[PDB]
Amino acid sequence: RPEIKQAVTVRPGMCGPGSLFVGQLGDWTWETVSAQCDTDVFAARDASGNPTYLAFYYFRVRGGRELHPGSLTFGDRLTVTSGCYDQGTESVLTLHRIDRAGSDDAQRPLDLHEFYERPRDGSLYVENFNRWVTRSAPGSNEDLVKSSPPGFRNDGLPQLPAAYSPRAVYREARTAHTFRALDEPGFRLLPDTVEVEHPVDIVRDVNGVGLLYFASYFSMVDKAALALWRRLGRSDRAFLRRVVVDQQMCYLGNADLDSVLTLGARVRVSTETPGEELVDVVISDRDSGRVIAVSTLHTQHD
Amino acid sequence: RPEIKQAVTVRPGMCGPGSLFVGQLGDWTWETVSAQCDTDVFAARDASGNPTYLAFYYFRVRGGRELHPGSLTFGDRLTVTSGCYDQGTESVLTLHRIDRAGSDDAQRPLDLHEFYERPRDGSLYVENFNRWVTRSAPGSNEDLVKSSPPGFRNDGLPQLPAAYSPRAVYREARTAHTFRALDEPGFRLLPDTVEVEHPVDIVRDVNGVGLLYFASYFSMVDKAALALWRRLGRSDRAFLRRVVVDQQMCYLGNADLDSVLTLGARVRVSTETPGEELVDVVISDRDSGRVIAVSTLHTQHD
Repeated sequence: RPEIKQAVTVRPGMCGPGSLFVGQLGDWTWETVSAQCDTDVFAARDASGNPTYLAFYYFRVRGGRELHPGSLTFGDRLTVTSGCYDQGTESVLTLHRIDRAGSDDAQRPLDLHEFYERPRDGSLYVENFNRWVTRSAPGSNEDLVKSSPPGFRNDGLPQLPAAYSPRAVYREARTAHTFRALDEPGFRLLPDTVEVEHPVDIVRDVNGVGLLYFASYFSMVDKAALALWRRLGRSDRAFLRRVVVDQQMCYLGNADLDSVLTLGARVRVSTETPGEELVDVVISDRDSGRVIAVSTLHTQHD
Repeated sequence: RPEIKQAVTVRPGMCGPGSLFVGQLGDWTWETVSAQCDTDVFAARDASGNPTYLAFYYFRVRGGRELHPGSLTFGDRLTVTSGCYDQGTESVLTLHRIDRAGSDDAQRPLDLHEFYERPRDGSLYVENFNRWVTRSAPGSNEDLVKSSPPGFRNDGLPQLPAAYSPRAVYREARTAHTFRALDEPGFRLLPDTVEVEHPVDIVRDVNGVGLLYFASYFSMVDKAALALWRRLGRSDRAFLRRVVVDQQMCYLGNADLDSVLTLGARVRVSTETPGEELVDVVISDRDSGRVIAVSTLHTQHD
């Protein structure tokens, strides 16, 4: 099928230091899958007739100094190019490239080579690997079950080569609690960590089907990042100037709406380019003994 | 100009117990104004060249037991009808009617008579009265200044009769700190109130131009409503079953991002239909001596 190109003028509901851009990306992923896989994702049902949610599982937003999510303001003209890749019947990979409108070569199609091996400073690259799930019991957000809706057309979707498997990426992150190997050269682990008790925010972070909202995981990760930033005695003003050039998230689990989660954060500082840091956040559900999320942010600051 | 009809399938980014639906409504308001007033609202500039924001000022969402914002789930098919009304060059009123797709008479055009005098149980009615503003100083969110972009075409927009003026509605609400007169019969003021210190949430509630995000005022109002609900010894589970059949909001001010706000809430219980309440929330900026928001929610609960 054709990739979907769209002209987008940045709206209030898709930018700022919160989770709105990630929220908008997610809506585009469900639109792109519905179009390319001949399925209404929004109203999807399993063969048995139960609601099946195309759940976010691995999420990457890669930018750079020249274009990062914090670059976007009201009225900016963007080019968005979207398309899906075959991951079988139970999962699907969606990519989005975001360029400034009118920018040289913004009409170019998706290029796996570009996304996984030659990402350009000035374009934003979004990877959404999603897994169809159902609840195992009504009103439980635990122990979700793999699924697929009838008529899900992954067939003919372009193929991903072995090298570019998001499954390798997330499997290492669940084991290491980072997406950037602790043995990666030119970085030094600061000793300062934080651990924040976070009750599920029922006012803010519940979605339309009673799960924790996928974009709320980015909010909870930045809550932990702020906690750690303040512990480094740095200013709220400076927090809002942070440049996030890369962010990876794995959604290991969801959680019941009466849960108390734990947000853990650590940081590694560059020993090679000043102000550049790696922040790792782990979200736990202590009462169930589950790690429900891992995130790593590649940041630049002052 | 033509009113804009659109078929909408409910997405994750526009429903749930949070502020997403209000966020989506606001984006539709800026799209509708851009279309009908021949102006790019998203990138708007005053004649001098400074950014001008079409700021939310009065916001009403009216539903009923048969269709309220909490009715909306992923994949619901809606009909949205949108259009603007002349309020001069510095302000504009936008209306949205939301019906279930296929519902009897969902093709009907906007009807001021219907919105202000004969609202139907089963349709949602949204009123957004917006005022063009600029900052008075860079990086200040206080003392915003009335404005208008060059080429703003309010001319020919359909007219609003004197009876249906939102200015009368908001002027009374800034004076009384409710949209439902304290002398309204069949209600009784409970004695239980709350007052919550709320630092501006820089992780969550900042928009793409560094103001407090308009939808975050609905989040802060429900934070106060939850505080009061818990004081009435009621359950978080019951909070998520609340039905909001009507909500009015006035944005009296914005606030600097280092502000500590105060959220005050009181409730009146019906003495005529059980479980029906009026909740009033006032948001203050004590340090500047300003009331920055008033909201009243007409609720039904168990």
